[PDB]
Amino acid sequence: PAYRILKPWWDVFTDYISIVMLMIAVFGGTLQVDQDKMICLPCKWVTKDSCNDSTGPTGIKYDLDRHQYNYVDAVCYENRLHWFAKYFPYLVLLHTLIFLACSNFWFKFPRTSSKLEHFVSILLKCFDSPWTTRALSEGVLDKKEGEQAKALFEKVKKFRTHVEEGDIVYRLYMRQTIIKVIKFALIICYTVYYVHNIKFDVDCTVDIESLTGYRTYRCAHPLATLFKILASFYISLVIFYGLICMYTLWWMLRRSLKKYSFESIREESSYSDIPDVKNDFAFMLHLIDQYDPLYSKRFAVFLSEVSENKLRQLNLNNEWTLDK
Amino acid sequence: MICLPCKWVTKDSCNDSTGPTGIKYDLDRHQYNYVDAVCYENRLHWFAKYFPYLVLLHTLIFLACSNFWFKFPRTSSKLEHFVSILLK
Amino acid sequence: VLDKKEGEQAKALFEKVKKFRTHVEEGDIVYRLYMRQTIIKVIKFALIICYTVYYVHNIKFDVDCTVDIESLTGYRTYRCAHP
Amino acid sequence: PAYRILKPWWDVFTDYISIVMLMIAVFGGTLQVDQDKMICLPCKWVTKDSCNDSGPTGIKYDLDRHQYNYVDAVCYENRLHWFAKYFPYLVLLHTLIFLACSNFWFKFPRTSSKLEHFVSILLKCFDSPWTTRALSEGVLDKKEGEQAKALFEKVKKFRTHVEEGDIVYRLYMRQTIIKVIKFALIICYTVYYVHNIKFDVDCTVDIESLTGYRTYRCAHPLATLFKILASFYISLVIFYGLICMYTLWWMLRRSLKKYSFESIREESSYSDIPDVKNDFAFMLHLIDQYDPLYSKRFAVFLSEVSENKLRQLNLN
Amino acid sequence: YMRQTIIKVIKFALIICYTVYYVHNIKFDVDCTVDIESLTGYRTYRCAHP
Amino acid sequence: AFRVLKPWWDVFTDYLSVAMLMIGVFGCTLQVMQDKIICLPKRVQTVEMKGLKTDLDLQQYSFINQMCYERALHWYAKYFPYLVLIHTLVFMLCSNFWFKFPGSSSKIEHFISILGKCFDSPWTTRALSEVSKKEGEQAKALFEKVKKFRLHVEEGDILYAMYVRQTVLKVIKFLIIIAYNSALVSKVQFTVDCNVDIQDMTGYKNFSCNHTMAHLFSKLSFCYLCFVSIYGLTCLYTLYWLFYRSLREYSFEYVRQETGIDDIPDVKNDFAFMLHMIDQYDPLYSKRFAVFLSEVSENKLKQLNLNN
Repeated sequence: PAYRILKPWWDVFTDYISIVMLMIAVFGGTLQVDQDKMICLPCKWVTKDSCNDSTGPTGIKYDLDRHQYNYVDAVCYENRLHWFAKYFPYLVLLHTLIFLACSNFWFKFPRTSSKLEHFVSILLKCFDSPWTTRALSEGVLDKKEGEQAKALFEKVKKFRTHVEEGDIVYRLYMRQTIIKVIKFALIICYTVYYVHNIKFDVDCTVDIESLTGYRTYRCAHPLATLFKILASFYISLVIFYGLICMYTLWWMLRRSLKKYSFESIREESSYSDIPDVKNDFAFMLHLIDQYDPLYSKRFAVFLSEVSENKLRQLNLNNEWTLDK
Repeated sequence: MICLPCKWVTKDSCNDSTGPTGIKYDLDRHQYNYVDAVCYENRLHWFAKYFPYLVLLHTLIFLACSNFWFKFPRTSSKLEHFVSILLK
Repeated sequence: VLDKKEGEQAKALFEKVKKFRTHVEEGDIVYRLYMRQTIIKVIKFALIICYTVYYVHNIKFDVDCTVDIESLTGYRTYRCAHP
Repeated sequence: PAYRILKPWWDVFTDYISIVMLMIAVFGGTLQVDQDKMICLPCKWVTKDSCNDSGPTGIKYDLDRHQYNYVDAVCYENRLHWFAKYFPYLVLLHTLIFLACSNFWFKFPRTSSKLEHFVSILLKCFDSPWTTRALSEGVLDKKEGEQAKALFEKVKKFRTHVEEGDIVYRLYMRQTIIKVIKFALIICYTVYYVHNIKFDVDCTVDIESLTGYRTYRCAHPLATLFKILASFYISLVIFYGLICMYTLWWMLRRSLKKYSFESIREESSYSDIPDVKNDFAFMLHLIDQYDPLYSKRFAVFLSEVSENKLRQLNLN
Repeated sequence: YMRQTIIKVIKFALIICYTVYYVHNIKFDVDCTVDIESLTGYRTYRCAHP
Repeated sequence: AFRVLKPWWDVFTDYLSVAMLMIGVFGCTLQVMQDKIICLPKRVQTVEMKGLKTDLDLQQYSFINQMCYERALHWYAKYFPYLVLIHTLVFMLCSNFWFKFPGSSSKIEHFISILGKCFDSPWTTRALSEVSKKEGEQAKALFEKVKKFRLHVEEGDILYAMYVRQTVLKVIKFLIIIAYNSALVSKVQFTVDCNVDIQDMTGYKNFSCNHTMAHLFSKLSFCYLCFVSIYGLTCLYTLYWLFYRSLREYSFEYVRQETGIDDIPDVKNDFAFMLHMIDQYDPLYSKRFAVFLSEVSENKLKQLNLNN
């Protein structure tokens, strides 16, 4: 809601990619819970535990009950079907949960959440303040408007001392991005290595000859091709997520986000006493610039003490009236 | 995919050839299920299997194209600012 | 006539409109994005129509399958109904 | 919401009974859709095309699963009573008719507009500080005085506008009559046909050409569960009908088209409040059946003496 | 409020009494003697309620 | 504003509880429909292999499945999701043990209102600038409110006791959960042997059965065990932070190291504990609220008001 200003394009992209990946997880999970079977048929003639594959055609009579077939299906599904095909939706869901937790950790960690909410509030109510418009445009001001303007000035003054000293938000965002990129690397290694094990035709040799009469059964996993295309789509989405996360990492590495220069603002505007901000304040100002630079353009008005002197003069011209 | 064997095969083709009596195929239910699974996997066309998923993917692509205007932060901020100013 | 408050807010809205025009009239990122979305939608429509019209005839009821499972079933060719 | 004021205890009781019957209708419909079948076994011994039924070994019928399914479907469609099959759909239809009768008062634009106007200025008269000033029996604000005068004029205009026609009272009476006749028909036909929901059903459907047997004996799985649901619906309909007869007796007890303000004019200072008639009288009877405080706070606007006190106090 | 509390207490008492009385009848192995020998061929069956 | 009083361990345990709820719901919906056993009788009646004929109907097979699901399957493998649900509901209900009792809730609301009001008060910034009108009257009113809060909270210590009881309850429940889950996690297995006596019906006595959802239940049990272990490490850290530092005493000497005012009294018991809570949220509120406590600050404010 109010944090949409603090989410750049990469965060929005990753959030929507995570939503689609979670949809894939839910769909695959429902399919694997309901219809994930393994139709197994015994091999009639075997040579050293391997099927030999040796007047109209007549069906092969296996002399097996329905329950013996179900037992064979259960044994070969448990034993011979690869673990990736069985636990692909659950692993996907776990990875999506990890990605979503990493993306939204700094929105839930109280130490960074307090600073983030304070920043969002004192930048938005800064943004809609009329003093910003009147200052950037450069006699009489409303009493409520003047009191509010000085109140936000003092609030920005204390917020600067409260945030500039620490770098907890910047370090947390660094750690979240690094964890996300290494998670993407691990996923795109293991999923790509084990995606070839989702096959339709699986041979099972489970040694239940004392309960069924056959040793080797040529099973068939029905949701193998569908799971294969779901895995390919998941790999594509993880590739996109990883490319976006590497772009975020490169963005955070090239430019020192623990410093922020208002040189562009102080040259276009008359106010040239806006100081260079550093640490976490610089980091969220960079994030706001990634969202919309004009928010920080208006926010730099309250950072200059020349604006403070002008506001104090105007308020004094109002507090002390000719009548009193 | 309800699959029944062609008892009269003529060079990989169904020949399609005293009360009537049903043809005994001597197939178990599980053999029938295996035949269904294999002929659904290998011989059913990919369109008949993945038409709704392709339609869903195309609809999601269309929705993404429609709403990427409002989801991209620069253009979203510009449109929000324009809407606020024009409403005011 | 006009009140002091109405005049003040109208002047403030005038400056807001001027600043919004200065910040927006510089580029055409919104117009370019809307163009690009329209072209992508038209191209997607063309591709969808071509492939769907070409492959819609393959959704048939009676399908003859020849999968070579003679060692497991005993028959080679089967006729299937896709309900 | 805004319409809860014009809903007396009978109305809210009928609404809760209605949603309860809607719930049991949905449950019965889901049951009919999913688990409503009937297991039919052929009678191996027959007598004049009837079920004779005269280490034990199970009887061999030489019937496939599909012949059993065909026998089930044919006997279910033919020799199962229509009540035992379409009871939940009938309950759903009756509940929908009852809810439509209850809510058509709120949906018809003329009556809905009249109800909205009444509720709106009743809320405004509640918010009027001169209501408190009159009920207590000093200094008047200009805005407060203008609002009070406008509310007085609005009350007079609306009283003139609605006291001519009683379409709302007539619609409410028609809804009550339709509901009580519906309840009578529902209870009659449901009491008549509830005994036809049986467990053991002997079906003679003449499918000997296909199955080979003539008569079959069927067990309806959801027979006694449907019977319990039917008895529950009968109890709910009886309660709804008793409430509806009480509401009709409330109509016929006294003329709701004639409200007398005698008690309020005796208790309050203003004793010149006229005896209003027709739709205004019915609308005031409804809020009296919800809360007499609404009439107490609103009767001060009707009286001309309070207007006489209004013009004197406004002048001061 | 007094009437509602009284009705709730009485309903609790009745619920506890009947439920404690009849909770032992929910068993797994039940023997049924339904006399469908004309249709099935057996009279007594032992069942199992999932 | 209740989220301010929640440190990282409290929200971490809450999100762990939501994860446990998801695991329990998933296990329950698996056990409702997917949970079934498949049983085959033992010693039943280029090599051409032939299947063994058990001579059993489908109904006899279902009967065997039920007898072996009831009398052979371990109770843990059947009632693990419900145990998870019950235990995590008890965890969730006890997660806000120190938040729900009305006296403690009133103390929480009073303290957070006071701390926020002096946070918004510019007299804090004025006094910090001094050391290193209307708003003066508001500051004096807030100061006498702070003194009333001192007379209303500091003498009691019920909040600390409730927190320590909640933490001890969480730790002992986590010990119980780890103990029984680790003891019974070996019972969830795929192949089971069922020796029910239904020979008079089916003809066989010894059966070999497969719990189809046993691998999935084992993975769910291990995931729940991992979540329980993480929850218990969080609660053990909470207890360690509770005990290794005496939280009945809050010292303002760290403020004294850079702030010249030394008349600041050290608060105890409930005040000390919940100021430690606000320090765990962020120490800035505590080191800023220090200036509102001492009395010489009130005397200086009174003198400033008199001079003005």
